[PDB]
Amino acid sequence: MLNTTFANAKFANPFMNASGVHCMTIEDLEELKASQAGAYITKSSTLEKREGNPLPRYVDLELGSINSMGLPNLGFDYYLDYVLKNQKENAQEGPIFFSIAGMSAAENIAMLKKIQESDFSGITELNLSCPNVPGEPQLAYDFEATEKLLKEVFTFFTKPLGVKLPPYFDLVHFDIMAEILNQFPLTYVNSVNSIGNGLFIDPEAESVVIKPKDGFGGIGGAYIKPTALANVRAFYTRLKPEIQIIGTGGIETGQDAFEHLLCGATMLQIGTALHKEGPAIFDRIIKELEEIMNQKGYQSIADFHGKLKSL
Amino acid sequence: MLNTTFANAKFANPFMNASGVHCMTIEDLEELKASQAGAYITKSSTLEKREGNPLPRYVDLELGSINSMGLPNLGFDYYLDYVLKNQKENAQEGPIFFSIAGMSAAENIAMLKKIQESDFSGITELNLSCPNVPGEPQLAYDFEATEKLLKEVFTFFTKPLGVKLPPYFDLVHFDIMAEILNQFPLTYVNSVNSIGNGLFIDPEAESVVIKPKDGFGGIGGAYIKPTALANVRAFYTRLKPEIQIIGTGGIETGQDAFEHLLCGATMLQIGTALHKEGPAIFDRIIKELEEIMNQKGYQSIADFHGKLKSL
Ligand SMILES: Cc1cc2nc3c(=O)[nH]c(=O)nc-3n(C[C@H](O)[C@H](O)[C@H](O)COP(=O)(O)O)c2cc1C
Ligand SMILES: Cc1cc2nc3c(=O)[nH]c(=O)nc-3n(C[C@H](O)[C@H](O)[C@H](O)COP(=O)(O)O)c2cc1C
Ligand SMILES: O=C(O)c1cc(=O)[nH]c(=O)[nH]1
Ligand SMILES: O=C(O)c1cc(=O)[nH]c(=O)[nH]1
Ligand SMILES: [Mg+2]
Ligand SMILES: [Mg+2]
Repeated sequence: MLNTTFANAKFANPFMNASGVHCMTIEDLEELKASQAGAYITKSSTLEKREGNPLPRYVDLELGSINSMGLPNLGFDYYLDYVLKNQKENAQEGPIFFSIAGMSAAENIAMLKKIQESDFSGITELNLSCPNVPGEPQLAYDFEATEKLLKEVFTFFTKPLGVKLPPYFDLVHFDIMAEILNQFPLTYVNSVNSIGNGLFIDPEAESVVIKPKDGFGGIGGAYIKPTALANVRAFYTRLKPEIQIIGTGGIETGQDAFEHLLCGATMLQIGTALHKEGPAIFDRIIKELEEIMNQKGYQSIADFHGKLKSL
Repeated sequence: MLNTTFANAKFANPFMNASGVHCMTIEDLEELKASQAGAYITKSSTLEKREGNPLPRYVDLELGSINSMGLPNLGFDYYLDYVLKNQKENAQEGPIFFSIAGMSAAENIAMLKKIQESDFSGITELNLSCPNVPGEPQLAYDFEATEKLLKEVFTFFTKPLGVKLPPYFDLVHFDIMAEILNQFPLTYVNSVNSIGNGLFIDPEAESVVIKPKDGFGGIGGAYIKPTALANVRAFYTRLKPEIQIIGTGGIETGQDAFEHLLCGATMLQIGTALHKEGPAIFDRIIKELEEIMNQKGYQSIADFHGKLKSL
């Protein structure tokens, strides 16, 4: 029922982990491979290995989560070596996704070239929106810098590429970004990364709950579904059909997944909910979505994909 | 216990309605006056009377609300005539707040001049962030246009003035805006207006819940407290002490109020929660806040105002 075609590849279902969650080590990745997830993506990596920000840096919240991980990762070469060797065993339906989040344009270009030169036949995701690195704003909020980077990227990168975008809240920003993105042979757009620099407070102790950046961190979960759905839908009605979409944000139940698909998303990523529940979430949500489809008499995602009705 | 000094005026408590909620007519305003609210503000007005967007345009949600009112209001002259006549009876402790949201820079300048020329001795709030007007982006997201407007405003407006800002999600944006605002003799900054262009979906009917803008509307309530608290706090540590702050967003309990004050807010505005509960909310939340203060042994807001601790 959930069979999906994305980036010219076949997946058993649209579900994936969101980058940053349950994908730090080879062990995490193999666990995602063994789960019911239709596909998975690696932790955004940087050229060098990173310890990340001081703890506590992640906190579960009643309505979601707040975090300022600081991009902890085992380094580009670690992830590249992994996907390459994995690619050779052909032990899974659908390619693996490789996320990169360079500390600079030079680092991103350098990593993209290594991927281009390697035999990697999977999908690449360029993270233009990490909101938890001190003294480093979000690239995707600088429309000019974003376009400049993408133009250079496409003078050499020919492999499948998607971009992880932060949320937008003004319709003109969607128009500007869509116009920028439509000029490239992009494979997809992933909306959205966590809502940037939010704040949670323990009223009793009268203090923040995470140590870095004075408690400011990216917000995920139920808090952001309205924003995530809007971004997926807004880009769905503005991006040329060649550029598909991955919906990310506030997905916890089959109903949340249904809403994202209804907006126009093809693949779906789970962050906060996966972090709290573990890989078993995929089996649960898959069944929840199929039950919704069965009640409505739908046998394939194409029966409602992108069909959100206006009043 | 909640006595507050703001814009050189005395208020019995920091609570107010948020512009747009329970302040459309003279009758709504008198009801706010009769309530326990420490102060109140009028519905953002335009030079001409406006019917607003087609219904349904506002919907209560489990975690908040979504709306695209379209600035319905009875016109500038209506509100001005009201505050002027009320001013003469001196029937309340603390001045009234007058919100304006011109459809253009010219309309805003025109309204500010009328206020400047009139005998209005109250406080004025310039709304630079209405996210529900079709074909009209948010001014406060255009740093250049915002500064240009404010420079012209201050060549003639000498009365108390505050600005209603949309939420920011990047630390550099806070730096840019603070630098812009600090150059003016601004009375205050009100963070934040609703989270712009979010989307809510009825999964059963497979459609949006509000008619205008294909269902996209401003998000309010619990959904946005993390963002609202961050904006209040971020500006609190960047604005010169002459510019005070009004905290708005996700305030429903005395605890939410406590958090905003802890971040640096002096006055507090309630939107969504007031819309659902009615003016009686003020009596409730006031008692909830005093109970929190009593448990902690605080006798005045100054005992914890702005004292949010970092880890
Ligand atoms: C602990 C944690 C780490 C994350 N790290 C990354 C990351 O490395 N790269 C990335 O693109 N997004 C990262 N994100 C954001 C997610 O990919 C996702 O966009 C966000 O959490 C919104 O989805 P959710 O509502 O399901 O949590 C991270 C989120 C969390 C909670
Ligand atoms: C029905 C409705 C109408 C609103 N109209 C205005 C308005 O005219 N001017 C303004 O500055 N904000 C307006 N807002 C936004 C609020 O003032 C407030 O910033 C927002 O709702 C965030 O607060 P909350 O979480 O308490 O709802 C409106 C909000 C709602 C729900
Ligand atoms: O690793 C992180 O801190 C991080 C990166 C990113 O892109 N998003 C997020 O929420 N956290
Ligand atoms: O009247 C409206 O539509 C409106 C204005 C504004 O500034 N904010 C909001 O949420 N609605
Ligand atoms: Mg598997
Ligand atoms: Mg009263």
